[PDB]
Amino acid sequence: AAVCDICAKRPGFGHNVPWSKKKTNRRWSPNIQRVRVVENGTHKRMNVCTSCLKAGRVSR
Amino acid sequence: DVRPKITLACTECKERNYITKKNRRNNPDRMEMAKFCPRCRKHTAHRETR
Amino acid sequence: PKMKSHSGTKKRFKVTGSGKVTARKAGKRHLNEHKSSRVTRRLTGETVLSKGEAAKVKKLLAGHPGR
Amino acid sequence: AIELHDLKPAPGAHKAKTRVGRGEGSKGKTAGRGTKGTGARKNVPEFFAGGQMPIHMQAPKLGGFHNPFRTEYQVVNLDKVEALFPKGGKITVDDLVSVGAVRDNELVKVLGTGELTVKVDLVVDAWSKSAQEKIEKAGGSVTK
RNA sequence: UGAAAUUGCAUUACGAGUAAAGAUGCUCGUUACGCGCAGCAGGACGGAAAGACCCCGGGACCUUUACUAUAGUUUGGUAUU
RNA sequence: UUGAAGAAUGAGCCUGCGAGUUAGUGAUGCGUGGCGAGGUUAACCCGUGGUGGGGGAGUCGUAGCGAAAGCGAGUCCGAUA
Ligand SMILES: CON(C)Cc1ccc(O)c2c1C[C@H]1C[C@H]3[C@H](N(C)C)C(O)=C(C(N)=O)C(=O)[C@@]3(O)C(O)=C1C2=O
Ligand SMILES: [Mg+2]
Ligand SMILES: [Mg+2]
Ligand SMILES: [Mg+2]
Ligand SMILES: [Mg+2]
Ligand SMILES: [Mg+2]
Ligand SMILES: [Mg+2]
Ligand SMILES: [Mg+2]
Ligand SMILES: [Mg+2]
Ligand SMILES: [Mg+2]
Ligand SMILES: [Mg+2]
Ligand SMILES: [Mg+2]
Ligand SMILES: [Mg+2]
Ligand SMILES: [Mg+2]
Ligand SMILES: [Mg+2]
Ligand SMILES: [Mg+2]
Ligand SMILES: [Mg+2]
Ligand SMILES: [Mg+2]
Ligand SMILES: [Mg+2]
Ligand SMILES: [Mg+2]
Ligand SMILES: [Mg+2]
Ligand SMILES: [Mg+2]
Ligand SMILES: [Mg+2]
Ligand SMILES: [Mg+2]
Ligand SMILES: [Mg+2]
Ligand SMILES: [Mg+2]
Ligand SMILES: [Mg+2]
Ligand SMILES: [Mg+2]
Ligand SMILES: [Mg+2]
Ligand SMILES: [Mg+2]
Ligand SMILES: [Mg+2]
Ligand SMILES: [Mg+2]
Ligand SMILES: [Mg+2]
Ligand SMILES: [Mg+2]
Ligand SMILES: [Mg+2]
Ligand SMILES: [Mg+2]
Ligand SMILES: [Mg+2]
Ligand SMILES: [Zn+2]
Ligand SMILES: [Zn+2]
Repeated sequence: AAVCDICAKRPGFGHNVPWSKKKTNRRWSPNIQRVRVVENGTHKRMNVCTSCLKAGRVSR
Repeated sequence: DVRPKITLACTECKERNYITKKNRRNNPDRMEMAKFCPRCRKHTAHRETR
Repeated sequence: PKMKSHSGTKKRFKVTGSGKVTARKAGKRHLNEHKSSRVTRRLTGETVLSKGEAAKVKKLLAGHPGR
Repeated sequence: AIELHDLKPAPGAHKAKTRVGRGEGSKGKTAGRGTKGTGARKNVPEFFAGGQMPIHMQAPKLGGFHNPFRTEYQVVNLDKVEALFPKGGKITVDDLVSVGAVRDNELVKVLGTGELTVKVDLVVDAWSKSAQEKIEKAGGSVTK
């Protein structure tokens, strides 16, 4: 996945820019990790970005 | 390559006043000339830069 | 819409008080060692364009007064 | 008592519009373009020179720079000062040279091509050395 | 009962010439009454398709150790750890 | 088109239609009108009454020369040549 279930981080779109500068469309995906979470009392998977995982916005 | 461009700078005000050509094989060492230095405003010894 | 002036013409040509068009002499940017001081003196000045070239430059400048 | 039907333009004030491509008794058929070629259909750009390196590329760029904070001195001359203040202008000022002509809201430098037979006190922004010399020679002064 | 392609024109001969170098139409001559019907294909450089060959301009697709890029595959770093 | 009555192109015929336009307070001339060392407003405001009045912010002319500091009927290169 490339969308964070927390903070809704989503891919950006930009350019491959070679030495000749012949720009080509490309994507920057967020570092989405699928981890086990225990929310309230629910065990389930969630696709969580590493930024949220580092900030602790996700309960494991 | 065999007759490179050499730059004569005054030995007083170290100013690259002139540029010319030598032979490298006929004149391997740096060349000494008395040329007019505009800054020094007279004739000063000019030496090829290293 | 307003007419844009030619960028190279702006950067390269001047217009005098009396409407003359002048440019800088060409051929003195490099390779100056073999050139005599007389040649460099001939190339170091400011040249006045011919009538046709001056008219073309004035058309290229969209009323720009030159550099 | 002109009445609207007596209003006519001055002779030569309304040149007839030339209408092209309307018969061979006028600019007809080819419409003043000749036969074939680029010019038969569109134009040629003024920067184009036929593939030869054009003048605006062969001429070297005048280098240099512009002063970002350059101020331009509105200039007035002693001829103009004498003409517009003939009755021995005692104290000319920026407002006075503006009501004559200096294009106000600018600095009002005074230059010295002229004679200045009268005595005058300029009170302006900057002046040339020759202008100042002529002014004190006539008996006047400058300030600011 | 009833089309068609075609069609600058018309009261649309031949010979030897001449001319954008191959003429019903120009020159010099020769021949020929007016109009139809069935036929034949030598010519009208016959009709049909803005030559499909050639060259010049543009395009397309194809190829490769042409150029510049890229999906993919692969290397290591780093995050997840 | 060097050259076409051309056996080079297009047109069967008539009627209708079918190609140098318009916009910029564009660029540059000219004619003409106004004002004139001055000329001119843009947005907008008023006139629900319009095509008129206001609005001078700006903008061009008023000094040039220099890369520029700058100097200035001079300036720049130069040695106050
Ligand atoms: C052996 O040499 N002889 C003299 C030639 C020739 C002989 C017998 C034939 O049967 C054909 C041809 C020529 C070709 C030309 C082809 C061409 N195409 C391939 C690009 C074209 O341009 C068209 C077209 N529609 O214009 C065609 O007709 C085409 O496809 C076709 O079918 C052809 C034939 O039939
Ligand atoms: Mg693109
Ligand atoms: Mg960490
Ligand atoms: Mg240089
Ligand atoms: Mg030299
Ligand atoms: Mg004609
Ligand atoms: Mg015609
Ligand atoms: Mg013409
Ligand atoms: Mg034509
Ligand atoms: Mg034509
Ligand atoms: Mg032609
Ligand atoms: Mg032509
Ligand atoms: Mg032309
Ligand atoms: Mg263009
Ligand atoms: Mg070339
Ligand atoms: Mg012949
Ligand atoms: Mg014959
Ligand atoms: Mg005949
Ligand atoms: Mg006849
Ligand atoms: Mg018959
Ligand atoms: Mg028959
Ligand atoms: Mg036949
Ligand atoms: Mg045929
Ligand atoms: Mg063809
Ligand atoms: Mg074909
Ligand atoms: Mg065919
Ligand atoms: Mg191609
Ligand atoms: Mg195809
Ligand atoms: Mg990896
Ligand atoms: Mg790793
Ligand atoms: Mg021909
Ligand atoms: Mg014909
Ligand atoms: Mg014919
Ligand atoms: Mg043809
Ligand atoms: Mg036809
Ligand atoms: Mg028709
Ligand atoms: Mg103002
Ligand atoms: Zn997130
Ligand atoms: Zn020296």
